[PDB]
Amino acid sequence: GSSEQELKAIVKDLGCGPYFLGTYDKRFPGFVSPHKLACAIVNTAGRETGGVHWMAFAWNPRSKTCYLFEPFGFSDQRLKQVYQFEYESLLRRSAIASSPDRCITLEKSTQSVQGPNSAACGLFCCMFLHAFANWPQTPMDHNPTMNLITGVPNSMLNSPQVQPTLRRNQEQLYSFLERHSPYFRSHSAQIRSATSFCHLKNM
Amino acid sequence: GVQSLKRRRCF
Repeated sequence: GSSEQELKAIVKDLGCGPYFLGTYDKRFPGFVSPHKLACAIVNTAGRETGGVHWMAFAWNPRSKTCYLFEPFGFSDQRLKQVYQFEYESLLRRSAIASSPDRCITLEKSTQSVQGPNSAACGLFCCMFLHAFANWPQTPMDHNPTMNLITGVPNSMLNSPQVQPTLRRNQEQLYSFLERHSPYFRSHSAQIRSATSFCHLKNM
Repeated sequence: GVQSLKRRRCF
């Protein structure tokens, strides 16, 4: 997988520093940023347990949109079932601190970009945050970064027929990082091995 | 990229 130190260096290389709050566990409080773009990488587990899975949250203060990009695109019920993760409190806190009307639009990905056995979740979150820092009104799709990868229905995550698309996404992710991150370039072989497409495949 | 769902949430 990816450690926090790795993800912070790569998000800084991709130009997201001006908006990046850092890496957090499931207790990420939410956004206190009524007038500034902001984003964060958040784990589904608590720091006590050790990391489990990475997601990215991002906030556009002009449209009052809170984006959630979790690389498998699970539904809210599946996030609670699979990872015991819920994010109602951070949405509530974000709306009360950051919008005079106490309302926001939540826009969340509903497709998987990551293979079921891949350990590249944190790297996909970095890639989405480059998309957000440059296209904060359309980060999920229809932008030069996200056009390199292709989501598939989360209900088809384990089906053979979507694997080539998910493997192509992983290849495009690593190539994107080679062109934009000196830190990834200098740790290329190591990060590709620790995050590989079938890193977690059953034996 | 990915398709997404939008939901308005007020508190």
